[PDB]
Formats: sequence, C-alpha cells, structure tokens
Amino acid sequence: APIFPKLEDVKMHELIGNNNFGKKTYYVERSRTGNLPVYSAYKNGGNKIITEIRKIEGDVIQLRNDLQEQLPFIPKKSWSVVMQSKKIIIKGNAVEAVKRVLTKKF
Amino acid sequence: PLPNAAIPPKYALVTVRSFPSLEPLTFVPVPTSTVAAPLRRDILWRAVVYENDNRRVGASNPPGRSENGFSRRKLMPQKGSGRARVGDANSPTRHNGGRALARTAPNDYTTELPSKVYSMAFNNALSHQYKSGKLFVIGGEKVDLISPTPELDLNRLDLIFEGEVIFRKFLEEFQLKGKRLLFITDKTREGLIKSSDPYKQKVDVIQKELVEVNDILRAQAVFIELEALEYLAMAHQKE
Amino acid sequence: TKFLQSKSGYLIPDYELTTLSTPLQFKRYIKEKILPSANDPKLAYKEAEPNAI
Amino acid sequence: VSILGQLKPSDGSTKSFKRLGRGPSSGLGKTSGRGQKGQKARGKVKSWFEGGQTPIYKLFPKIGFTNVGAKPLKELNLKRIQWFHDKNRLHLQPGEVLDMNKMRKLGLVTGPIKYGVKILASGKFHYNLPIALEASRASAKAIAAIEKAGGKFTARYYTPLGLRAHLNPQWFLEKRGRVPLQARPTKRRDIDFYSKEEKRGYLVMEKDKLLQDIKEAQNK
Amino acid sequence: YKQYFDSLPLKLKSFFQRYPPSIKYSPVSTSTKAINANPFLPNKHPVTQRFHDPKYSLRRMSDVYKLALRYGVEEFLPPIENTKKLFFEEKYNKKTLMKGVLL
Amino acid sequence: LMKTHKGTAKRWRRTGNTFKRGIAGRKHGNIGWSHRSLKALTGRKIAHPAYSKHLKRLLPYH
RNA sequence: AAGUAACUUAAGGAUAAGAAAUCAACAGAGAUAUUAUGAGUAUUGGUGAGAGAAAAUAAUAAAGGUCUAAUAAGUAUUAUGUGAAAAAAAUGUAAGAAAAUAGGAUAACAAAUUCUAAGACUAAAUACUAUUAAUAAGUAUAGUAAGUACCGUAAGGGAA
RNA sequence: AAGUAAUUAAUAUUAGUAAAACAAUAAGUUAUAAAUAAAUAGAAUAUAUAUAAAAAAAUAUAUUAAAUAUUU
RNA sequence: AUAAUAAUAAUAUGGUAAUAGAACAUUUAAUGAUAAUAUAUAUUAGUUAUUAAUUAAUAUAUGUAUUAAUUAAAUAGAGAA
Ligand SMILES: [Mg+2]
Ligand SMILES: [Mg+2]
Ligand SMILES: [Mg+2]
Ligand SMILES: [Mg+2]
Ligand SMILES: [Mg+2]
Ligand SMILES: [Mg+2]
Ligand SMILES: [Mg+2]
Ligand SMILES: [Mg+2]
Ligand SMILES: [Mg+2]
Ligand SMILES: [Mg+2]
Ligand SMILES: [Mg+2]
Ligand SMILES: [Mg+2]
Ligand SMILES: [Mg+2]
Ligand SMILES: [Mg+2]
Repeated sequence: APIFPKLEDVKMHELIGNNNFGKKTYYVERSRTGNLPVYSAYKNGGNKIITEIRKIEGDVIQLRNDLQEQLPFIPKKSWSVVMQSKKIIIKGNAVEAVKRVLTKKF
Repeated sequence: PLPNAAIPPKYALVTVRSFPSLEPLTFVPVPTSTVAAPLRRDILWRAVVYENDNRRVGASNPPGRSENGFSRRKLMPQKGSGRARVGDANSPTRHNGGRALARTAPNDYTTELPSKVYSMAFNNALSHQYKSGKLFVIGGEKVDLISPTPELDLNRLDLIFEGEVIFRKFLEEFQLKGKRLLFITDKTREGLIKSSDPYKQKVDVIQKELVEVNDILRAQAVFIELEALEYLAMAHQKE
Repeated sequence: TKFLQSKSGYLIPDYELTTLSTPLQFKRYIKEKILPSANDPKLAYKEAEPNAI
Repeated sequence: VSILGQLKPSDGSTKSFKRLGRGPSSGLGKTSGRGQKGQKARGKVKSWFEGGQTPIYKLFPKIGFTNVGAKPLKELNLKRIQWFHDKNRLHLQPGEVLDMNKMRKLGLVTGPIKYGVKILASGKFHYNLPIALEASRASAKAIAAIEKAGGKFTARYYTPLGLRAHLNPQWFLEKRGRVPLQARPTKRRDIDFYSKEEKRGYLVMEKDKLLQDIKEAQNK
Repeated sequence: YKQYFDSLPLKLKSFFQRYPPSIKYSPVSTSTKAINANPFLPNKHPVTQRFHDPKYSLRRMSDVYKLALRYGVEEFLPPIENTKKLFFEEKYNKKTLMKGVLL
Repeated sequence: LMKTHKGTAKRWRRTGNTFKRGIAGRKHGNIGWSHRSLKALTGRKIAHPAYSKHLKRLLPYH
C-alpha cells in the first residue's frame, strides 16, 4: 500500500549489494497479468518468425546459457541476445518450450 | 531447473536531510524501480528529445512567393526581349522574391511518446542522479527521525533579507558555487525562490508536477522534498 | 555512517551507504576514492571532464 | 559532466533520410530519382492511373450492400474464459452471473462493446465451469458445452443505450441519479430470436410478459 | 430542511419561485388569466378563443419533472397527466405495445 | 484527410489480406453459351498480386 | 473550382446563432457556438472527377434562462419553376386548411413516439484589430528609412 | 536560386508495454475468428471442425482454426 | 558466441537511368572544460590514403569559442535554368 515503508519494516537482504544479485545471477519478471514474458514475432513482412524473452534483470548471458542447457535441440548459433534492452531472441517459433523451461523456476 | 535464478533487491536507502545545511536525519527505503533502475540511455534520449520538441516555439516565417510583396505582373513579354523568360517578381529564382517551400506561421514540432515510456525515462533519470550521489532528499514530518532535527534549520526546503546570505553560505559550504542545481519543491516556496534569484542563471526551482526529465539531467545537483519524491514515485510507478 | 561522515569531513553518496555492509568495507571504499584527492589536489575529480586522465 | 550531452538513440532506431538534388556523387543528383523527362518527372499523375484502359475499379461489377441494421457482436471464446479461470483473474462468487458488464470489468472482453458479445466454442473440450453466463447470444456448440459443464447460459437483448447502461450504470447514476430501464425488443426478428428455445433466449427462459401479451393479442 | 431545499438544482428552484405548491393548479385546461392555471397545459384566453402555447415549452417542463423525480418532489409540482408525456417506470408499465409488435 | 475511393469500395471487399471481387462478363449476351462454361464467370474472385498495391492505395481504411 | 474571388449594401465591438413545431427510438436526451472521437462510417455522384452527415461520449464555456406575444393565416399545406455534390430551409407563380376534440415531424398507410410554426430578448467560449507581458533551434536581403526616388496620361507599379 | 509542410494510409527498423496496446473523465481506435452480398450461422493432423454455394447428411471447391501444460 | 586492430587463403570492387549503405563541410538548439604561450580568419610551406583536419611561420582581430564530443534539426553544399 505505501510507496515507502518505514525503516523498521525493510530487512537487510532486501537492499542493493546484499543479495549478490549482480554476480552471475538473473531474474525474469512476469507481466502485469502474471504471464511469462516470452513472445512470438513475425519480422521482415511476416516471413521470418522469432521468439523474444523480455523482462530480464541481471546477467542475460547466463540466463541464455541456462536456457540452452535446458533445451539443447535448438541449435547454439540461433540464440541472439541484444544487450541494450536485455532480451534474448531465438530464431524459430519456440515459445511454448521456453515458457515450460521458465515457469518451474519463476 | 534454472540455476542462478535469484530474487532481486527491491529497496534502496535515501538519507533524508534538513535544508539550510544538510544534516542526515533518517534513512528512507525507496523502491529499486525509481532509484536504482539500470541506466538505459536510449530511453532517456527518447524522453529528452520529446521534451525539447514540445518546448519549441516554431516561429520560422519567411515569405513565400504568395506572401511576398510584389505584384503579379509579368515583368517582360514572353518573346522579343532576347532575355530569359520572366513571370512575376516573386519567384525565389530572383533576389528580391519569396522563398521556395516557405515554412509559414506557427510551426508545430510537437511529438508523442507513450506515457509509460516517459515515466520509465523519468525514473531512469532519478536513478542516474542517485548513482551519481547528486540526489539529496529533504524532509521530516511524515517519517520517524533517528537523529532529531536540529534547531535553526527546518525540513521545508525554504528560507538584504538574510535568506539570501544563508543560501550563499550553504553554497560556500557545499562546494557547489558555479554548478547548476535543481530544487524540486512540493509547493511554491516563495522565500526560497527569492533567496535563490541572485543565482538564477544556475538555479532551477521547480514545482513537483512540472519537473522535467531534461531539468533533472541538466542539473549537477538536485534537492528534492521527501513528499515530492514520494509523489513522483507514485506518478511513475509501474503498474 | 553519519558519525563517519561527520568525523571525516567528506559525505558519502547514498548509493555507497546502501551498498557497503561493513565498517571495514566502508574504510576500503574511502581509501579507494576520497584519500587520493585529499593528498594530491590536481589529481581530484573535475566534473567538466569526467574522462580526464 | 551531465549525461545530457552524451545520449544516443537505440541502435536501429534511426536512418538518414534521402537528400535529393544535392550533387552527383550522393547518388540522387540532378534528376533526383525521377529519371528523364516524363510527366512523372515533373507534373503529378495519380499513382493508380491506368493509362486510359478501363481501371480495375471501373471494370468489375459493384456487389452487395452494407446492412446498416446489422449489429456486429464481439466474439468471446469459452477457451479464453477457461484460461482466465485457470489464471485466477475471474471473481464470480460475489456476482453469480457472468454478464457482459462483468466480463468487461474482468478484462475477459476488452476494447469497446457497441452492440454486444457472442459466446463461441473454441475450447469446449477443455471447458468445465459450473457458471451462470449472460451475453447477446452463443453458438449451439458453446451452449452444449456450458450445459455439460453444469453451467447455465441465457441470451439476453440489449439496445445500444441499454447495453451502455448495463456496462457501467455507475456513470448513469452519477449523471442523473438513476439507471434507464431495459427496453423491450421491438424488431420482429429480435423478438423471434429471443422466443427461440434452442438459442436459449431470455424471453422463454425467464417467461417474459411481452410474449404473453403478444399471445393475448393474437388470441383477441 | 431550508438548507436541503437550497441545495436542490437551480432550474427547479426557479420554477418553485414563480409557481409554488401553496396553490393547486388545475389538471385540465383553463382560462389563461385564472391564477390556478397550469403552466404545463395549453390554456385558452377568454377574449378571443385562442389556445396560448404552454407557459413552459414541453422540453423545459419535462426537464423540470425529471428533476423533481430525482429529488422526490413530484407532488409539489402541478399535474402533468393532460400533457401526453409520461416518465420512466410509470410509462414503462402503462405502455400499450405497438400494433407492429403485438401482431 | 485521405479517403476511400468509393467506386473501388463498391466493387471490392476485404477478405483477410486480399480483396475479393465479382467476375466481369455475366451481365448479358449469355444465351447460346454453354451453362457449364458460364459457371466459371459466376462467383467471386481474388485480387491479382499485380494490382494489390493499387487496391491498397485506393482503399486505405479497409 | 465555388457560393470561393470579385464587386455592391448595412451594422456592431464584436456580429451571427440560440431555449425545440429539435433530436431520437418505445430506452431516452434536453438552447446555441466549435473542437476530439464517432468517421472518411452512413449517404451520394456522367454511381466518373469526386463529395460526405447525424445520434452518441467528451472537452471549451457562462448564473443560463427568460417573457417582452391579449399566442399568431393569404400562414401551414398542395401544384408548379428554382434551391448548401450527402442532411433542407428557403423562394417566384397560382390554389389554400385546422383548435390542443388541433397541428408539425418519416416516399406512402396503420400503430406508437415526440415537438407546438406563422411573436420575442439573451451574456460566455469565437473572428479581427490595438496595447502590455512572456516564450523564440524567427528575421539584419521578414531589422524600423519609402510607399520616397523613379517609371506610367491614369488606375497602378516601385528601388538603393 | 530547387524534394518542404500540414492531415491521413500502408510497409519496414528500433524502442515501451504485451493477449492485450494507446488513452485512461467517459468514450473511442487497432488486436483478440474465419467466412458471407446479407441474414437468427461460427473452430476436438485431418481423413476431425468452421463459414460460403449445395444439401436429409456427407462429398466435392475455397479459405480458416485445431498437436502433464502455461492460450494466439 | 563481442568489439577494435593485425595476419593467412579465397572471391569480389567500369558504370547512365535506378536501388541500397556510410561519411564530411556549413548554420542553429540542448549539455560544455579551457585561454592573449589563447583563439578566429587569411597566405605560404609541411603532415595524416587528404571535399577534411592538423603542424610551423607570418598578418589582422578578439579579454575571447554554441569550441571537443553526443544528440536534435535545417533557408545544409552550385560552372550549368
Ligand atoms: Mg545515379
Ligand atoms: Mg523520353
Ligand atoms: Mg531535364
Ligand atoms: Mg519516366
Ligand atoms: Mg445577437
Ligand atoms: Mg436573435
Ligand atoms: Mg463542398
Ligand atoms: Mg400556435
Ligand atoms: Mg414558439
Ligand atoms: Mg515621366
Ligand atoms: Mg562500382
Ligand atoms: Mg540552398
Ligand atoms: Mg557561386
Ligand atoms: Mg562543381
């Protein structure tokens, strides 16, 4: 309810630099509706079909690696991460698989 | 499973102060989204540019061959002269004439931006400022203070007139004489503005609701009320 | 932290305060950052050129 | 110093626009992409001009008409409802009937609703919610599915104004401390539809007065 | 009670000011110069038998009635019955459906 | 602002991506021709790619 | 193109419009003015070129309702000739009604709704000028001279 | 001394959000279901189903939807 | 699993109309140190694969850049009327 809680409410491990979140870890936020931010996209005039994993906090590279480990049948060279907006683009339309891989952790 | 799947830190501490000097009274935990957002400069750029566009006056009004003063008379007959063909004396081809593709009266340079994006940009700016360490929050009445607010100094962001002198002293103390600063205020602190107006060139004093991303970014050091900050956070929330 | 600031003379950025979780750490940070500029004055950080060397 | 003088847009966002008539090496030199000497090269010729051969528009016969009496309904699939339920974004113990208004409140049916909602059976095989549903109508299959689920569908009639009132009577209340009552059907077709049993209409499922009145009239 | 009255909409108040409930205005048409003459009805002038157009144009009257209904004060207005305008629930009740609907 | 070419609208109708239209050639002069042959001249037909662009420009809101 | 340019006439600080013989659809709204949406939708066109509403919801707005008619015929209406590319309201020529138990509104009729013509007043939002204040990714060939020099009989043109 | 502006439309790229998006006063726009001139019709590997012409119902033609899971 | 630079092998590098990609000059706005030993413009001679910029000398300003750089834009480049 309140935008800023009182000092007593917040614990020490909920502040910055106290989780060790920067060092090789990541987190995928769910959407407003509460769904996994994995989407299909039809680029270049509906002709190429890619998938896009969005709301990622932390090391995207690590996340990508983990995903690859989970589902190895998607070739390694078809995993294109963009660093400016931190999202990882997969060549095929493999959304469902990605979602499956995700849900079980967060 | 997915290893390395941590939970993110959701809060960040901003030390509340007292504005004539700046003596730290309390820590306040503000959410990570409004003060520790990763620096996405492209988002910022989108905002700033947009703001600039909206700020334009757009008064470029040269005369086209229609608005230019001359008559419509054909200066020379079509043939018989041995010269090049001529129409009216308003052609942009001739020195006295109108301008080709003239821009006319109020030019509209205004652009759109999704509200959410703008909010994000604002948040990002704030985060950047905080990271720099040039964000200073001032407040007292609303939160429990650890150290007690000192005497001769209040938490309102307010002050020959004496106030001006005090302001000058503060500036001297804080090594921020020449640099530009931005006071984000919950209400019209008239006294403060009066005090500052000698240093008007380098001082922005802004009401809460009218603060701009550009203004924050421009400012070398920002001073904001706690309440104002809260309001801002609420505005540019996320949901 | 407040005490440290007051004794020191130099105030610490709030981000730093948020981050560092031990006195030793704080000391280390101080050593890294504010000590060198105190000894050598022209080695200090002028904002106009942040990429200064 | 400040970040303000070192901001760039995102890679791929912006291109240089093509500058015509600005020297040969640029690529769009003198003729500036127009070629030579045509009508096109200076004057304007409508892009879709056909040369004087009868155009694609003028060749073919004009066909059909727009039914202005038509009212296109927003379609809503059982599947979507089921999904919503699964998610837990569907709160129906308070209001036992899931009406159009309720749907819109939920998100269930989004955007504006002009005429009404038709329920459709997309995920009938996986639908199982014992719920009272109300909408402007439903496909037979959908209805069947609902009945199987142990649910209860009825198809109601709403005129535009009536529909609006239904969707948010709060506004109406704010305006003139009242909600406008529901209009009866008047178009014969509409009346017929609501009478029909198989369509699951609100005239026979509620046993309305209007039908009775009509019957009486017929008798006398 | 006075306060409550004051709170009421402006138009209604205005109406009350010139046509108060102290007097009982005739249901049916009347002389135009009688003091129990209904504003809402087309009354007739004695000299020259000419029906005067209602002192309240129909729309205005309707509006007034609606306002009254909203704040319960229907009975303190003069009676509308002889104008063919009915309102809301009563109208709904008493409506004979059209020939086209019935058969 | 820009507006639909009404003639085109009257002739053509939007079906997913493309547009449909009535076959030309059936209005009159039909006798003597085999009715099995004239079956082909009835019914709708889909827009040729060649002219899709033109159609699009004609009816920007369909 | 366009009821635009132009010519002509008349008023005012503004003018026009304005409290429904209006819209709507059997549920309703409630003066005008003009901006978003509706909508380039309905409507319409040598069905070419093209033209194109209204209801409704929002803003802007002001106290916005209020009698000054003994309540209105050569008027409504009809016929005929004209008449805002889509929606009439107007109008020349002759025929020519009715009392609220009555009129108008829809190709037509039957139901039902709604309004009351032939009497009126009306701030505010708006247009244009002039001044002041502010803001200029506006102008020094859009930076004050001059409507001068000069050109033409003249209207008129017009420098540095 | 010469490719500009306004109001729109369609494509692309990138960003924001995402089964929703923009706007969030209420509306409204696009997406979420294809089809038909129009109508009270409308989705489980396809060989099942939806709409159109046809019809008792299929077939046949066109386009669509449909494959321990997490909707497009 | 990137970028920058350098290698090795290979293939490719004429071009009107035209399409695509990348830069520079000029001017304005946002941010912005600095300094008469500095700067701006000009001439001459150098330098960097060079429409540009820089170095040295020289001449004229000027108590001094809308200066470097990133954005935003353009009355943004002329032997062809
Ligand atoms: Mg070329
Ligand atoms: Mg040729
Ligand atoms: Mg040529
Ligand atoms: Mg050509
Ligand atoms: Mg007037
Ligand atoms: Mg008047
Ligand atoms: Mg016109
Ligand atoms: Mg009368
Ligand atoms: Mg009247
Ligand atoms: Mg002379
Ligand atoms: Mg080449
Ligand atoms: Mg030029
Ligand atoms: Mg030259
Ligand atoms: Mg040359």
